[PDB]
Amino acid sequence: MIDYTAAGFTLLQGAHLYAPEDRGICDVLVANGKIIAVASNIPSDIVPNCTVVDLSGQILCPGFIDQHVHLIGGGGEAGPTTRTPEVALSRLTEAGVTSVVGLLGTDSISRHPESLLAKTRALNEEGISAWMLTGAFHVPSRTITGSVEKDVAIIDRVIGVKCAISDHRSAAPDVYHLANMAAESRVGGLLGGKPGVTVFHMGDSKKALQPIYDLLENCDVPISKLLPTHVNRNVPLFEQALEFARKGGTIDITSSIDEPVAPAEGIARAVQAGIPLARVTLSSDGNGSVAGFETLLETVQVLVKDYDFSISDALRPLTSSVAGFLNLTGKGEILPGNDADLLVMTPELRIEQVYARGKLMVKDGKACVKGTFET
Amino acid sequence: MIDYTAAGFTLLQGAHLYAPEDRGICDVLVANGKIIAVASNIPSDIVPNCTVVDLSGQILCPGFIDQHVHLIGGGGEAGPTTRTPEVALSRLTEAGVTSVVGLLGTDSISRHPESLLAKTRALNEEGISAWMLTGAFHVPSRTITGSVEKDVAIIDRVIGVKCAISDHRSAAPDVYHLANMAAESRVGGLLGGKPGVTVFHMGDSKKALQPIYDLLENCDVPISKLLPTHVNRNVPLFEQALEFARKGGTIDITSSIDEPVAPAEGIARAVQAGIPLARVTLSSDGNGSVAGFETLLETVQVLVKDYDFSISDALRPLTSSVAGFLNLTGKGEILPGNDADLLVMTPELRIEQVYARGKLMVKDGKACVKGTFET
Amino acid sequence: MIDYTAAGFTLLQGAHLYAPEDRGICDVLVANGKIIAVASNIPSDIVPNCTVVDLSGQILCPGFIDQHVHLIGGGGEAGPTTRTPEVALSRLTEAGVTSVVGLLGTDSISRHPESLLAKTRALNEEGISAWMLTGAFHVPSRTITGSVEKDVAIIDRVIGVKCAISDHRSAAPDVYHLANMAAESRVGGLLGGKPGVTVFHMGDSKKALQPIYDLLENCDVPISKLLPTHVNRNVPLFEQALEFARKGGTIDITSSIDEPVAPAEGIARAVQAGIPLARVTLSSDGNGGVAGFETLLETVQVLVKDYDFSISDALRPLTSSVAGFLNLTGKGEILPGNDADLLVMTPELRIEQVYARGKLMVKDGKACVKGTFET
Amino acid sequence: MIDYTAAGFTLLQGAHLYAPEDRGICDVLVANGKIIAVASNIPSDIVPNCTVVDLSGQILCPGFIDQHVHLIGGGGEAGPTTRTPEVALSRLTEAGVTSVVGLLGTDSISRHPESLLAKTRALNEEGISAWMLTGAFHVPSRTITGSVEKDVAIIDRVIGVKCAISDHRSAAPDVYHLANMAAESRVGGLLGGKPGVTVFHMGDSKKALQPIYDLLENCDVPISKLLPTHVNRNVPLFEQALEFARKGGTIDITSSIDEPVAPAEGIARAVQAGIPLARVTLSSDGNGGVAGFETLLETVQVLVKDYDFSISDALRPLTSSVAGFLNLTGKGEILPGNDADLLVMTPELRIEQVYARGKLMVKDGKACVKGTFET
Ligand SMILES: [Zn+2]
Ligand SMILES: [Zn+2]
Ligand SMILES: [Zn+2]
Ligand SMILES: [Zn+2]
Ligand SMILES: [Zn+2]
Ligand SMILES: [Zn+2]
Ligand SMILES: [Zn+2]
Ligand SMILES: [Zn+2]
Repeated sequence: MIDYTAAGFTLLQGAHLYAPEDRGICDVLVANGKIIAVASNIPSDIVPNCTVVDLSGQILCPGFIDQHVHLIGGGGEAGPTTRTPEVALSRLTEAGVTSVVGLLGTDSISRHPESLLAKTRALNEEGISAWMLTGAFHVPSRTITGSVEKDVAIIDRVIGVKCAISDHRSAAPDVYHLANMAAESRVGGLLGGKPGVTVFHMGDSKKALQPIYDLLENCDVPISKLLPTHVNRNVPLFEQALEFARKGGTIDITSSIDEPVAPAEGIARAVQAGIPLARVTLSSDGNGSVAGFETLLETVQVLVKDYDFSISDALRPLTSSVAGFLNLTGKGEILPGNDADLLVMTPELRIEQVYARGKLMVKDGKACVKGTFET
Repeated sequence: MIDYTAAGFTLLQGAHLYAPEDRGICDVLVANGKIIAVASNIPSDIVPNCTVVDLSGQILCPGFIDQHVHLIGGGGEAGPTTRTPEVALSRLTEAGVTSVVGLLGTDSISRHPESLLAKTRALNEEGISAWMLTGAFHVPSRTITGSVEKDVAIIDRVIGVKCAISDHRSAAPDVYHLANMAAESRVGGLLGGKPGVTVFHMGDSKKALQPIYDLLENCDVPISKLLPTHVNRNVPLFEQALEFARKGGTIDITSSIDEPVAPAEGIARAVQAGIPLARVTLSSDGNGSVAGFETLLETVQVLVKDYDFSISDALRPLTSSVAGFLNLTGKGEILPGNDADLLVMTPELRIEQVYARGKLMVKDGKACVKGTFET
Repeated sequence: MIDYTAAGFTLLQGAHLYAPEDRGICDVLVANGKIIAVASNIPSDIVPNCTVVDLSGQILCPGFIDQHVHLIGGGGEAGPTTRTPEVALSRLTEAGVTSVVGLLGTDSISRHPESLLAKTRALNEEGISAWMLTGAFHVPSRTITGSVEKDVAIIDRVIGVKCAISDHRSAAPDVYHLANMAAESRVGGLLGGKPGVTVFHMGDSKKALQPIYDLLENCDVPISKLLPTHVNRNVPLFEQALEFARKGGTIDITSSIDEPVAPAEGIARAVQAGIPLARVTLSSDGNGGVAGFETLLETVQVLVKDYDFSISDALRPLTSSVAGFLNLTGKGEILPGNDADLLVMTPELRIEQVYARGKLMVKDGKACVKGTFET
Repeated sequence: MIDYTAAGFTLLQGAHLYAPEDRGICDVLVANGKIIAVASNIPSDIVPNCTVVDLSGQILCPGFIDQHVHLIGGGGEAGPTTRTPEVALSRLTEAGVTSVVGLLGTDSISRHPESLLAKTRALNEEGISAWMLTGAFHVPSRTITGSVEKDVAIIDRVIGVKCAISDHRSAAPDVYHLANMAAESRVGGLLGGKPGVTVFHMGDSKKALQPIYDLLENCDVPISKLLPTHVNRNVPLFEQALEFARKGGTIDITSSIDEPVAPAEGIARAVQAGIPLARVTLSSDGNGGVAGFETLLETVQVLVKDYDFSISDALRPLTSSVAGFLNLTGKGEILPGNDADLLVMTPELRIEQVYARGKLMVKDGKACVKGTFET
């Protein structure tokens, strides 16, 4: 007997596959954490030492990508007792999240990019995929290397920068500071091979998107690198958000904000407004002040259920659109060559199994792989 | 005999209590520096080892809170010989001051936040309550830790920042510098549990409050965190001040400025203008260039005497309004659970006794507790 | 009815009291989180609105002081997945800990004193008493203000500095670097009113205590300011620690180290060697596998049960000796005027209730007060 | 037809395999750049879309690991015209190198770690495996983040630090400076999951290894973290290196130094001296006249051909010993789960093909994959 177990051959058979594109009943073959074949009727003996998983009657789709999570904890706005705890592995996986982007909020005094970076690396080791944004609400940005441009270019896991505008907790940044920061992230992304995006936490100020428009007139960063998040937090903002997307921008809807514009509602409206799903993303703001991750899946459910979306479409904002926006190669789509990050769900869209890089992380809706110190 | 002296039981009996609210003839019971009961006819034997103080015929009210004092000394505008000496404990207590906020002025070359911080701590130890503002006239601010946001968040006694505008002694700050500073103080306050205010020394420039209005358009700091002081220094300024308060702001009147708008006059006008007393505070600018603290009590006297104010109202600007403005928990009001900071006065409003945190500091109008090196 | 509930009057009746000193059956009267009277037969009606607790049959002693806890998490020695999580309130209280000293270890790259400071403050707000050490294994120290002297002098919660020597995880400090750091801690503590100690993490190097001796020859910091910890980790080091104690130093034994010198054994041997318990402390290294706090109570039990120590003596290293070494005023002993940090145990030394600053935190061995984010 | 080409299945058939361990005629099955099976007679049809390679008559061994290459160029010692050019991909692969460690030398003024880091990353993207050392001859080290500890801990590709001693091109470091740097590297590696080594360029000073011995007496960094290189440069130094190895250290012989101790001779003598091959490595100093990489293969050949070493043994210093010293997971040995970095040679030890991460890089002794700018 020759041992071929090192390959981790796994054949996922019989599910209705949503790539996110609907592919009907189709098989998925994996090896070494990667999707090596996607086709109907793959032979169960095509490769030696194969784990065969019968998924007939179930749905198979890409794992979710949540680009807005306070991995190391957040909060602190009402004093020290309000600092939230770091996020546990199992909380992400049970919610269907296989790829995450960590960031900081208001507090960048007791919270540091170096800590965020360590946590990011820990999660990668524990089995999922993670990246981070440098900076925090504060502008000028507090970085690891002392320069936004340098953090993005040199720190492997950093893909862009975070900031806050139009919010009572911002640093009152002027146009020049915002432009220069955005431009540094853009340039750093080019040199490091990162999307080099600038993510804007939006608050309730009546100035709404104004600062972004101002920025665009004061620099040459492409519109496609600027991401306003929390856009559903207030009406005028949301509306302004729709115009910004119409101009070529991408907008991030927050799943944890249920009023005045609910997440599913926002997504539907955007589509009805003529914005392609490719320019609409959804994120949780998980572990902030603790917001959980269940609203992600719930949004999907609502879209299909109450908004006439097909399952395919409903998945885009959490899969292909994000991956596309952040240029996350090998993520968000079920194609040969991509990472084996997959969800197994019931036809009613309840999570049964989660695989990350080909490893079974959750079974029967329960994490079977946990963080190092998870209790 | 069981010894219960550790509790410092003290029963203040028979005075006419102004909480500041008029409560008629009512008793106050104290233990461990705190007000534990407020009611008419408390039994003199309700607790063992009780010091009973008969205050019949007298008035009992909250200790004053002076939020503008140059604790370590100030001056220096006419050269080195004009640097004033540090403030002595007894000078505060004899004037009815039990809580103070220290700050710097023009000079932040020979004067340092670190020194101010030490003095602040010394006074706390000597028996009263004290806090400070970081910064000074100079903008950008000279701080302890190098960041306004960090000083406010991390240094326990620091509650906000000071600055100078519209004055021939300012640092010619631009809007951006002012906004960013204000925003840092605001954010630092949230993280440290401090009011996170910005205090503006106002000078005689015709620009008057303009810079503040400008700031508000350039940032999202709430109006309620911005405090213009010395507003009675000139007419147009005072008038502008009234409008600012009408918009939701709080204004600080300086007791030591007698012309062209006297302190009592300013307070009366503000009320007549429709501004609630809650948004009017009074401070001394004591020990600056040496201004004393007697004008505090005098203002109160004048308000009642010549302006038709009730005693209750007359006290607000030195007690409940300040405490409220700076979120000084346990101060400015006589309620169970609050600190036993109290004044004992004659019906004509002359100070007889002062208790700070339950300790008798002044008796028969004379300090009976003095600073460590007081002579 | 007059309300006197603000006082929080609590009478703990008829327990056998170990102060730690055996006081026999004795009562304890608490107000405002302070012990106000200790005596036999305190009249259940001596003060109004008094909560009376029948402790008959129980034991009463002071709350434990654990001076070596990784409050924000530690670890990291085997990569990022090894970073432990922050400490939760209930874990401390259930272990009988009412006062803690937080510190950093090996990792001072992903762990920062500012974070530690915030966590310290949260714990105080949550109900217990907490302080911290600046620095970490690294020498020269990583500090908050840029200076060890300045940190100790001006940051309220900071009481000294931490370092590592004779360990393969050290920074290879030379004597000057160590001496300067200890001297700074010392001076900063006089200025700030702190003990100004230097705590040395000891590793397994054969050099053992040598660097300490070297240090003493190169400076004038008193031996009573120098704390070697983890002394029970190896025999030869342990034996040198006894001589160190013999000369006037205090030694800290780690409860989480079982071999080669168990904690109880450690303490027993010190006593056999003629060392006064006043110079021996016991700490957990909690949250540093992943260290818990049960070993503290365990040690006390073992000493009484297998070693013939009296309860009083057994208690010293966790109470009076610690308070004594760190000059923690109001802690470690049950006396009028001290803080109401108490343990109620069964005659078999099992914890039933815990009071921290006069508040019931644990009842029937289970936390009834939890950290803000505890689930 | 189902497409399984994404797996990149490759079966290397019938070569005589040296793992380095002699495994006789044995097959190797590769998928996704990983070795998934090693066994005699693997069925040519065991997996679909399999490329089968007849290696009958050939030799198969692991790709070389060269841990001492001046990836961005070196030189500069005789003025600016002496700055050598950067290394080109094909030069490494044709020499049998599939994993490299880049470092700086004398010049750290016109040469920077940021440049080195970029080049390292380009090489990984181009097809091979590359890491680097921070620092350079200069002590204190010139680093990327300002700290040696921080560089090793947080920059993914950094595995330790370089320095120079006993050489007229040194910075005249004293022992403290060296000890601190080694300790930082050590600690940073635990945190970052890196070997955390210190590599010492040795020159011709009569002091030879002394500074290393001094160091060990002044710190607790393990001897297994200290790498003296260029040990064959002089006799007396060489002889001391043997004793060093004898004590548990590993020594690095330079392939480009022919006299007075030739590389093969060097390795032979170590063996004669009783040193296990595990503690002897061979590196090129390539790109540092201007050093090439042919000396690596040359050495192996000479050892077999003129010295009676077995092929397996001859291979160790370039493969398993290096991987072993640097903890390079997945490298240096042919085992299932390891990376598919392989050399196919003629029985006369002439390189025919090279696979790096399962990709054919060299065919018929000539590169078929070149650097982006190779012409
Ligand atoms: Zn946000
Ligand atoms: Zn957020
Ligand atoms: Zn002023
Ligand atoms: Zn002033
Ligand atoms: Zn330790
Ligand atoms: Zn520790
Ligand atoms: Zn060299
Ligand atoms: Zn070299």
